[PDB]
Amino acid sequence: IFIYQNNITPSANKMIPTVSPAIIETFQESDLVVNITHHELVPKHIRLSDGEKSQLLQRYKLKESQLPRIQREDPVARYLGLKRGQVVKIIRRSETSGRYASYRICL
DNA sequence: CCTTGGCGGTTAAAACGCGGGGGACAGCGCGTACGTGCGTTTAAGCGGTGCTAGAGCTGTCTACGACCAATTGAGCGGCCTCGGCA
Repeated sequence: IFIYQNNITPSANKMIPTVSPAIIETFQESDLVVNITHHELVPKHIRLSDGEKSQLLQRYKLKESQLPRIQREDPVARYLGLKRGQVVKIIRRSETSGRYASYRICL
């Protein structure tokens, strides 16, 4: 996890995916002053394991490409270091049923 | 929502000042072997007929290989067949 101070030049931004299978995640120091997951409007995200994911897809008989999506640069996906193909489970408050579990898959 | 007018951001290296430290430029000392103007005597050099002929200069003659014109054969590229490595 690489925290920088002011900016990251676009030329230097191409040096990040060239260092695989190790993963590098960059963050601007401003963006971390507040932990956004403590906000009222952000419900608790929990990444599903590979076994739980497979069990989920069979229950709904669905292709991976049919789930709702979250972009990789989304703030909560970056916070969790989500990689392509991984699913988050989102349990959020509902005024009609009380509790409701929503699933999203990361692009 | 998309593509130009001028503007930061994008590298290999030199715009090298300038800190360090020494190879080596030009003047100066000494110092020796070689070095030309003048001197001698010479052996070849410049200019003249005398003699004798080789082949250039210029002339016309006789002549054999190329020009541009119709034939036509071999090398090469595009189809088309044959064949063993994967």
